[PDB]
Amino acid sequence: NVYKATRPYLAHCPDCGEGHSCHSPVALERIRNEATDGTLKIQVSLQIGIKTDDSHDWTKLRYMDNHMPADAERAGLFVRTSAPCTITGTMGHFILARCPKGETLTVGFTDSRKISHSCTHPFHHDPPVIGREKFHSRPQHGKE
Amino acid sequence: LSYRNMGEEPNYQEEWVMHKKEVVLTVPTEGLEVTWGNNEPYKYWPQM
Amino acid sequence: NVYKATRPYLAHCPDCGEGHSCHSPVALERIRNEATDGTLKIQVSLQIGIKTDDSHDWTKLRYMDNHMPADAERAGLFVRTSAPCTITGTMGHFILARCPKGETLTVGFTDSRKISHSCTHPFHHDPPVIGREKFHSRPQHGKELPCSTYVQSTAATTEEIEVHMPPDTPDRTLMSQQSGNVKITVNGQTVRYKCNCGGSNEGLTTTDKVINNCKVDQCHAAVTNHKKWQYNSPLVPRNAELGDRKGKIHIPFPLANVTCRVPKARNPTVTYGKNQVIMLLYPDHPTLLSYRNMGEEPNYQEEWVMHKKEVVLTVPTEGLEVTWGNNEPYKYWPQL
Amino acid sequence: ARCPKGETLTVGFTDSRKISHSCTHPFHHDPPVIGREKFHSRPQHGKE
Amino acid sequence: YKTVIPSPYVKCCGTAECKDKNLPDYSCKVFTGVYPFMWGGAYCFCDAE
Amino acid sequence: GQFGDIQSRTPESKDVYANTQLVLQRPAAGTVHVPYSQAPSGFKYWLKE
Amino acid sequence: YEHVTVIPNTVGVPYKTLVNRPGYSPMVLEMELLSVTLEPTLSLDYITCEYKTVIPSPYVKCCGTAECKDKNLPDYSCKVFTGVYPFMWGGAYCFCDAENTQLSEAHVEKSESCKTEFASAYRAHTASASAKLRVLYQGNNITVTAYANGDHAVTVKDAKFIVGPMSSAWTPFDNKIVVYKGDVYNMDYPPFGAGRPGQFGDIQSRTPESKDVYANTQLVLQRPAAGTVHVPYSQAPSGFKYWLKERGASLQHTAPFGCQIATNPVRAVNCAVGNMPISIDIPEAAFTRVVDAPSLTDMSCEVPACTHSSDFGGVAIIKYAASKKGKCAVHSMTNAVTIREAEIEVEGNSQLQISFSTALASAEFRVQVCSTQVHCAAECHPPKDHIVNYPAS
Repeated sequence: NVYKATRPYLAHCPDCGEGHSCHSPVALERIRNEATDGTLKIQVSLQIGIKTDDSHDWTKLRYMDNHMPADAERAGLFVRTSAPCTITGTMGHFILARCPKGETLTVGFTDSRKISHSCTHPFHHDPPVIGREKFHSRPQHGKE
Repeated sequence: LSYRNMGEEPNYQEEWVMHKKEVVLTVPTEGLEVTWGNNEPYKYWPQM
Repeated sequence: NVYKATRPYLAHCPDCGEGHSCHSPVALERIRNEATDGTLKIQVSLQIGIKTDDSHDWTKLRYMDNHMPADAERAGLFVRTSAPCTITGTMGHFILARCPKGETLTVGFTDSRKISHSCTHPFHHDPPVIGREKFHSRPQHGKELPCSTYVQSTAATTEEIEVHMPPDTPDRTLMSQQSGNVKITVNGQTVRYKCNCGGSNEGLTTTDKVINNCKVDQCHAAVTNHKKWQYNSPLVPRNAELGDRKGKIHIPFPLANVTCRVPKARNPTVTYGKNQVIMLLYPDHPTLLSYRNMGEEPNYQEEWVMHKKEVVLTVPTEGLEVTWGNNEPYKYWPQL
Repeated sequence: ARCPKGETLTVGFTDSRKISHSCTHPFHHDPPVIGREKFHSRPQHGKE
Repeated sequence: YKTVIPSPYVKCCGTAECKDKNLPDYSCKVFTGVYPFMWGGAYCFCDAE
Repeated sequence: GQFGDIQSRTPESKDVYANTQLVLQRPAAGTVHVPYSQAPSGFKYWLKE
Repeated sequence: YEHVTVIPNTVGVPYKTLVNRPGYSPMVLEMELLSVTLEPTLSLDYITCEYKTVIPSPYVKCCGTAECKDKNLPDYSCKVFTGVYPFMWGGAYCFCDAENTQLSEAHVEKSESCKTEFASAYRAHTASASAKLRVLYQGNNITVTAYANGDHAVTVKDAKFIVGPMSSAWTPFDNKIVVYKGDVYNMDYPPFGAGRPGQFGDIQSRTPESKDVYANTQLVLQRPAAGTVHVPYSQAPSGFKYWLKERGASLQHTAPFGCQIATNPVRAVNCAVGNMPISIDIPEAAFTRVVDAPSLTDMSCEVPACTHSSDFGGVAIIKYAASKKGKCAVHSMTNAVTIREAEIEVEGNSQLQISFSTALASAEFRVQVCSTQVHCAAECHPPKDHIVNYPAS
């Protein structure tokens, strides 16, 4: 459980909700979009799949709560651009998600005290044109 | 939509078609190759 | 009760969620958009307003769950393009919905086991604005314009669908690899089997059967029930021992021409001059401005006004007619 | 309320009898732009 | 217009033949070497026939 | 694709004329469907242009 | 018997040659180019990819001064900011109000993606030609694959084949080329250690696994925000990422003579340019003395139908009187008319139907059946189409 030694910290956010900037535990760092299929590699301030005692638990989340790290739920975690995104992988600071056409990326979660925190960053999302056709929905059967 | 001549001077031209469009392309003696999206390139040759 | 011979079924989907294709019980068939008002006629794999015991219940839903049909909730059903859609009618395979501008149509629901299944199809949605004003809320009293919508008459008339027999429902979950042999688990059902291997390689079994020295891929089974009817779906295979034998049933909600009440663009700030007219156009939505001369040479000019614009138009002796959106044409005459 | 880009404003609630009522009005919502750059997210430190 | 398309006739371990029908814009085609799949597995026994 | 791609005598007429350039395509791997290439409705296009 | 022939460098067109060994009956060989491959000799200059701006945790010195250490790293940038008062979760990180400093250090490295996502900068020198050729030898199609240098000999059905050497040295590639996955671009890329920021070559490395890298990205550190711990910087965006968007069409789409560009190794396939010599050493067992062949006499030529087009739009019936049953070669002795039939069967007093292609309206041509010639009179008519979809002689 590599999460025994490792830990979590806090950062800053440009949009915690309603255009107000604050110190968010779900603060956005780097949003990688090198994948041609459309998968986004999101780097966050908190840690997913690890508990406060440094132990592996996929249903648990580790975030910073006023000087001390606290536990949260994996189900509470959400990613959205203009519509919700499907999460296809979570480990530590990294989240994998497939998002529709959007201009701002939003990443959030829900804590133990039932309070939701979300960080919004301006990001022009528009999966490149893989091929010669600019389609929106992906086909089950087509050209390889 | 992309097109080229199959001779000495290819003269490559590219354009993103989005709406209903009518395109008139000149076919030389050497031939004209037209690629429409992910489809295989269509070959055209002059005749009588 | 035409629903005596009718029944539900299952189909395939090109997008069950996160771009992955599967066999969805909420599979999309045909998305009709003939109505000029903006109403969509969606055909789905499941049946709404009917229970498993063949009884009418508006709060209940009937979907296919691994060889057997199961009940679900009407409240769990949802339709969306880019934002959620308002459902304005549900009966059997058909759903009526008003959707905003979108490129992909999504139809889903929630089962008894609290698991949500949704089918996504690429569909370019963009209803043709009615009139010359892009309003959101419909008015109780306004300008009468011709349009089209799907009526709520259940009466068996006009439109019809082709329904065929569902011979034997294929099921690969009926076969199992018992070490080096194939076991066919009946589960109190009549199963029709066929294998490539020797010995018993055909028949209609009511009991559990075992095929010695065979592989699951070299076998095929399916339940029998040539007592129910099914709609001609391209997502379901055609009956093997059948050519083009099919039936037909009348369908509810037909398309009919009606009347729609739209709005009219607000009058612009008009100032007159020496043989010229000045208009200060303030459009709330894209409004069409057209003008012509009332003489020998009309010289028609058209432009879509979207932002704050000032237009100077020359008025000849014959007269100038200006049409601003859905408003009645304004006539102007100079002199002297 | 702080609202995103929209063309119609909707305000609703739920009563004692578990029935939801909502009123929709056509309203062009779109926060104006300040400065000379059209950004989305607000910066913590920048030009005053 | 309405493009009326019925259920496709999938012939397992055999060949199907097109019948010339007197219908507006009637189109017919037979595709060889098809291996289709359904909910419970393959609809046909043969691999390429 | 043009105005008159489908021609009929009256809205209730029996016989119809059709020129839509309809061609069937080979179905996808392990898929039961009827893929086709056809020019879109000339009447629907005219109603816009 | 060695047979030397020259055919144009055109893939998909069948060419017929007459093999006439003195004292032996003539032989007709049909040759068709299936593929021409022109592989250039490459020399890798460098490789370009996305860069990684490695920025560690800033050294915030409370109640003191921090000093920059000159490090030997690509695009190494260092700066110390005086009078900083940063804030954390539980309050201020420092005790002093204005006596605090912050050391902001940075450097440019090759991204983890460079092993997968990269563009290679090659220097093309000379090219070696090699060809796939189809031969209708003894009524059977044979496949011959050999280098077009005029030295590499391949023996198929006891016949030695020597392709080459290429006549033209023209190549769709220039002295400097750029390769990305399956696309080749004729680019005049910047030399090694001379790349500019924001452009193709802002980050230059020898191989995708190389240790030392060149970096020119114009990286400058900025002063952090009031009560904020962060490393703000001004840097020109990735030149490789920008090029991937603004590169245009590759050689596969822009090259003349209908060139098809392939990768790994990079070479040009099917390129109609120049000619190509082909030597065929046909064994003596494939020949058959003439005296052992059949003759022909009194032969008439009647043309019931002719349409001058790119394809065989002419039909000709030739009457003959043969000595014995055997195979006889059919060939047009006129360079304007071409016959579809290479060889037919004769018996005695009979006739033969042949398909022919011509451009002339009035066509007077001689057809050599076996070893005897016959004059054909034809008045061909124009075709319905002015433009055709296939090339002709």
